[PDB]
Amino acid sequence: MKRTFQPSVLKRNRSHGFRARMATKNGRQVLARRRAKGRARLTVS
Amino acid sequence: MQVILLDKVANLGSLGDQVNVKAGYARNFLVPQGKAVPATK
Amino acid sequence: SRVCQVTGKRPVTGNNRSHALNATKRRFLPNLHSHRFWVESEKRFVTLRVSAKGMRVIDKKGIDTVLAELRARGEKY
Amino acid sequence: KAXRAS
RNA sequence: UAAGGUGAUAUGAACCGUUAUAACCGGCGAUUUCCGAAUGGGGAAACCCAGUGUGUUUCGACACACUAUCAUUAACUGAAUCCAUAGGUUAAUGAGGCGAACCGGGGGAACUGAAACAUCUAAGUACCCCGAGGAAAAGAAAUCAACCGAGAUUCCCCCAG
RNA sequence: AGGGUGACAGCCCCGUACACAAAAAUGCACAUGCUGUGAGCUCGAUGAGUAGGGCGGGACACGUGGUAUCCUGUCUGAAUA
RNA sequence: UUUUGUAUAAUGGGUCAGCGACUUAUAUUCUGUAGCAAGGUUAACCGAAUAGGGGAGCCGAAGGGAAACCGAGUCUUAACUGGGCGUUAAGUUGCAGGGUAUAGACCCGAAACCCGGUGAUCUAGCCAUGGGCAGGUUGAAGGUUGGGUAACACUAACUGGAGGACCGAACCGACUAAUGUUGAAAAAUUAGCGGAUGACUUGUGGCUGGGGGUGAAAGGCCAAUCAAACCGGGAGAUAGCU
RNA sequence: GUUUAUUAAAAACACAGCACUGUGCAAACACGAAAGUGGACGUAUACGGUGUGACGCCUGCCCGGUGCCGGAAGGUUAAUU
RNA sequence: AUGUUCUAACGUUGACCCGUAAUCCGGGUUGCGGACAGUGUCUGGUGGGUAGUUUGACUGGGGCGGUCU
Ligand SMILES: [K+]
Ligand SMILES: [K+]
Ligand SMILES: [K+]
Ligand SMILES: [K+]
Ligand SMILES: [K+]
Ligand SMILES: [K+]
Ligand SMILES: [K+]
Ligand SMILES: [K+]
Ligand SMILES: [K+]
Ligand SMILES: [K+]
Ligand SMILES: [K+]
Ligand SMILES: [K+]
Ligand SMILES: [K+]
Ligand SMILES: [K+]
Ligand SMILES: [K+]
Ligand SMILES: [K+]
Ligand SMILES: [K+]
Ligand SMILES: [K+]
Ligand SMILES: [K+]
Ligand SMILES: [K+]
Ligand SMILES: [Mg+2]
Ligand SMILES: [Mg+2]
Ligand SMILES: [Mg+2]
Ligand SMILES: [Mg+2]
Ligand SMILES: [Mg+2]
Ligand SMILES: [Mg+2]
Ligand SMILES: [Mg+2]
Ligand SMILES: [Mg+2]
Ligand SMILES: [Mg+2]
Ligand SMILES: [Mg+2]
Ligand SMILES: [Mg+2]
Ligand SMILES: [Mg+2]
Ligand SMILES: [Mg+2]
Ligand SMILES: [Mg+2]
Ligand SMILES: [Mg+2]
Ligand SMILES: [Mg+2]
Ligand SMILES: [Mg+2]
Ligand SMILES: [Mg+2]
Ligand SMILES: [Mg+2]
Ligand SMILES: [Mg+2]
Ligand SMILES: [Mg+2]
Ligand SMILES: [Mg+2]
Ligand SMILES: [Mg+2]
Ligand SMILES: [Mg+2]
Ligand SMILES: [Mg+2]
Ligand SMILES: [Mg+2]
Ligand SMILES: [Mg+2]
Ligand SMILES: [Mg+2]
Ligand SMILES: [Mg+2]
Ligand SMILES: [Mg+2]
Ligand SMILES: [Mg+2]
Ligand SMILES: [Mg+2]
Ligand SMILES: [Mg+2]
Ligand SMILES: [Mg+2]
Ligand SMILES: [Mg+2]
Ligand SMILES: [Mg+2]
Ligand SMILES: [Mg+2]
Ligand SMILES: [Mg+2]
Ligand SMILES: [Mg+2]
Ligand SMILES: [Mg+2]
Repeated sequence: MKRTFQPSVLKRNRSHGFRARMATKNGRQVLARRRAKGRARLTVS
Repeated sequence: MQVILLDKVANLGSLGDQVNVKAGYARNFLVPQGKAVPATK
Repeated sequence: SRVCQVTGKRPVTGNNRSHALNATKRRFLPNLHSHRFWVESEKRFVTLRVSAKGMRVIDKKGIDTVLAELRARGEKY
Repeated sequence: KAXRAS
């Protein structure tokens, strides 16, 4: 049966990548929150 | 709008006399065309 | 935005109040109109987005005074 | 007017 | 400052040093890739691709610097349109992004309480947004008082549940 | 004070009290140049689409109430010692 | 534990170990206790000062009346024989405690509501750009050559190759049954079954976002979640219930 | 053909066809505080909405109620004054 | 207070010109509308399109009926 996760690196990066996050103020707030939490991996990039 | 006429305007008055006009008449016609000045001094 | 260029009148918030005193949020907008003002000094029409109140200010103060005020704020025409 | 060309 | 020393797991190796350039500590410098505001253009961050000017070469190439945007000012230029203005280019200066709280401002809930619920409450709270500073804001009476007087603002205790 | 040392150390060690120290950078408080900055006195002048008003809201402990006062989206609009 | 009542065949606990529920702040009243006593006590603050200063206040020693006001009385009433409340009862400030108030207020627990984000790698629809459909049938229109007509019509043969056409693999689907149901699998397997040139199917990429989308419409689907997604926050919502 | 991915595939949905109705174009309508954008690079033989559901034969009576459309003399009636 | 005409506010999703290498936008010219339209404030109507809610208790289970002083 076809499950929900069908990986595409292009779609991954376009959906959730660093530059997608930087493109909007809300995406930049994600990065701010993840930096403040001290995440080793800020994004899927 | 009290204005002062710079020429003889029709149904208003001659040069020099100062008339109360509707503000639209002053704003959009008499003043752009050089027929009245706002009563400033 | 709905901002008078002369006065800086902008949308303000308040309530609609029903007979039963139900408060629903509303806005009060300025009575804004784009108007071409004759500026005899510059020998030009300047279009300003102006509240009706702002037009009475221009009538009272003169367009040259008002435009000088706009230049000091750095508000463009 | 418009992405087609206008 | 020194008789030790070459950060840790972590030994070892090969060395360095012992009266002063070993190491170590502090000041000031130098170097400081790429990504990131990221700013030469682009982009799926850490990559791809340039222009221009100088200088250099073994003509295959190499090196270095500059080239974002906006605001302000200046110079020069420059439409419809004759003046002029818009526009264009170049220069200088500044800005940009990040940051826990506190601060000022623009917006602004509902659960809840009212033993239901709509006025009311929760609350101008949560939250979103903008802006600032070391604090901010406020501030030098078109203030109070009560016929006596006080004398800007801010904060604390009362007044008073 | 405190820590360490093969068990619990004033005197074993590191400290502690106390007394000293800066080539260089820099915070601060003063003293003193330079460049802006203008003190003082007489004569004045005294903030208008504003105050106030009508309508709608909001803010004031104060829910429009008999509701002062403040703010103003809208329409108006003085006197100015 | 809950009940009128439980060996109950009502509830809870597999066992052990560890953790797990009446608190805290402030106000108020009562009790105890200590100080001082018709007084008691200070708050902020000053003070290195648990000292000392600071009496601003607060409570008490007077009440009655809506109030002016009067005052050991006062109010009521024109006025009391009267009548109501008072006068003939020590307070106050600590400290400890009981209760109350406001706060999450003994702990755990909703379904939900609101705010800001994250999601169309699943799926729904659409958009752009590519791909797929073995093999076998049927034989529409049209054409041509004859016939037939005044001309058409009409008619035979040959040709032609239409279709949400037919049979059937791939491919897409999911009607029946059995199995499986702590599965091989959080939806499948096996045998049969429907569509299979289309309103088809599929790859890659794109767009639509939550009272919103998308829906040949089932409240379907929107990442194993849908009569209002998910994540974080308001948040310890509230819980007259267990 | 479509559908309740995962208990319903159907008589449900859709459908060509039909009818009513709106819409003169900056269309109605829809998404949008707005600018805009879709409708449509269309223009009433078009487009939206609604119901019905190939085809055949057909589709009767009721406008009192509720809508909608038209009228507007008169009654009543807001801010305003 | 209404009718007509006018142009100058205002509209233009007509044409042309320029910024321009751009159709968006702005400016200019010209036509067409034209104090209308449209927008602000106020105001009557309409308004399950959307929202917040309410929709009692007793009861030989509840509902229906009945009842409530
Ligand atoms: K509420
Ligand atoms: K309640
Ligand atoms: K020791
Ligand atoms: K005013
Ligand atoms: K029981
Ligand atoms: K049971
Ligand atoms: K107590
Ligand atoms: K006591
Ligand atoms: K008495
Ligand atoms: K006592
Ligand atoms: K609670
Ligand atoms: K409690
Ligand atoms: K939702
Ligand atoms: K079927
Ligand atoms: K009717
Ligand atoms: K024009
Ligand atoms: K008009
Ligand atoms: K409604
Ligand atoms: K009974
Ligand atoms: K019974
Ligand atoms: Mg860049
Ligand atoms: Mg770059
Ligand atoms: Mg900044
Ligand atoms: Mg309640
Ligand atoms: Mg300040
Ligand atoms: Mg005095
Ligand atoms: Mg031992
Ligand atoms: Mg003054
Ligand atoms: Mg005043
Ligand atoms: Mg006023
Ligand atoms: Mg007033
Ligand atoms: Mg008010
Ligand atoms: Mg029982
Ligand atoms: Mg028993
Ligand atoms: Mg039993
Ligand atoms: Mg039991
Ligand atoms: Mg048993
Ligand atoms: Mg039970
Ligand atoms: Mg059990
Ligand atoms: Mg008394
Ligand atoms: Mg077929
Ligand atoms: Mg299916
Ligand atoms: Mg099968
Ligand atoms: Mg078939
Ligand atoms: Mg078949
Ligand atoms: Mg249903
Ligand atoms: Mg799902
Ligand atoms: Mg909901
Ligand atoms: Mg809360
Ligand atoms: Mg809870
Ligand atoms: Mg079928
Ligand atoms: Mg099913
Ligand atoms: Mg089925
Ligand atoms: Mg259009
Ligand atoms: Mg039907
Ligand atoms: Mg019929
Ligand atoms: Mg409702
Ligand atoms: Mg509620
Ligand atoms: Mg309810
Ligand atoms: Mg009942």
